[PDB]
Amino acid sequence: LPKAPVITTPLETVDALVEEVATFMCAVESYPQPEISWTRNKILIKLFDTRYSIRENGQLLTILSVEDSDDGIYCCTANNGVGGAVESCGALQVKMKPKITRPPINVKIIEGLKAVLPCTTMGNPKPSVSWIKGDSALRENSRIAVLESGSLRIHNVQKEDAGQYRCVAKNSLGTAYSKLVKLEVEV
Amino acid sequence: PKAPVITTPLETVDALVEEVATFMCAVESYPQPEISWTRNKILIKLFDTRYSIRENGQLLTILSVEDSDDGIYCCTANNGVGGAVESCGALQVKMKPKITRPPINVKIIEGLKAVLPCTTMGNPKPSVSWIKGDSALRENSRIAVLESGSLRIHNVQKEDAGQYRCVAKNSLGTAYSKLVKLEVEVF
Repeated sequence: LPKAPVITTPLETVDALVEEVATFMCAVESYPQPEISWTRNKILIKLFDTRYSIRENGQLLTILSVEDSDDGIYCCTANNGVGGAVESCGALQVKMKPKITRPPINVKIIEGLKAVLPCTTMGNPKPSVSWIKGDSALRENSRIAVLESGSLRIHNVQKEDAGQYRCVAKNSLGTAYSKLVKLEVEV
Repeated sequence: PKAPVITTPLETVDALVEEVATFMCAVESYPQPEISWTRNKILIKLFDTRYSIRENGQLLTILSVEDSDDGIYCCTANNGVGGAVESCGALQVKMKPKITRPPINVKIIEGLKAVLPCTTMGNPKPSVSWIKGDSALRENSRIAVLESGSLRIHNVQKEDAGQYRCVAKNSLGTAYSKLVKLEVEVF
């Protein structure tokens, strides 16, 4: 007997860390066998894409190694030619410990110029960034600010700003530490 | 209040060694069911970090399939209403041919017996054949491909000399050994 598709397992919110496996389950009762298609943020997922393991006729979609760009709304749609099509939408929430994508480097700078030491980070939750000089918390002063980017800006660099610096980026899942870099002030 | 029904009978799941494999045991019930999993009628051991149970027990994922995972998997659903329900399927662990002991270079005295190894693993069991030069090796009075995969040459002749490789083949993939030199010495 011909039966219009029904999605018996609505899509859920899947929480996944970067580099983990994540699976959406879109089980379908219908006759005949449906064709199941998938979108991420309303863009079609190609089912021969090697980033996915697609199984049980498209009822199972598995991301083999989750990346931040996998975050979004996932929808499965079932069509078998009978009755009205059916869809279910859930979300993939990608979490990630902090990653320092642009760490600070060694800088030789003329005194009086502006030094900007990068500390670009990625993570979810959004990492908070702080700075170490030598082995202790940076005493932020008038010339020295930690920018929204995580960069350390030092206006009018002085000889006493010279030293060893590193940045620290943290969230609930972990902490990343940049290597020590040498700031040298040329006088 | 409703007794559990497994809406997705477990199937035969094929997976290569080192692939991810998932069993889907979708259950309709009220209250929410407890689902337990057994492999070969032994409760699934979660101290093995390779297992991942998701969506309230409805998904069992093996993160990296191994030969020992092969066998019969069952989910059972209990919610304290009516009878319990069970579904059993199988995991069949497959593997492309792997040449575990390939042929090596041999210098051998004419008239001696040469045995060039080609030990393989695979599921389906790989067929092994040999290449001398660019063309397929044809067996004869002196030359036989053994059941082990080895190339056995009785009464080695000067003409037998040359470059050999073995080829291991199943429906899933083909493995080629590196070409090796059979040098025949006449003293």
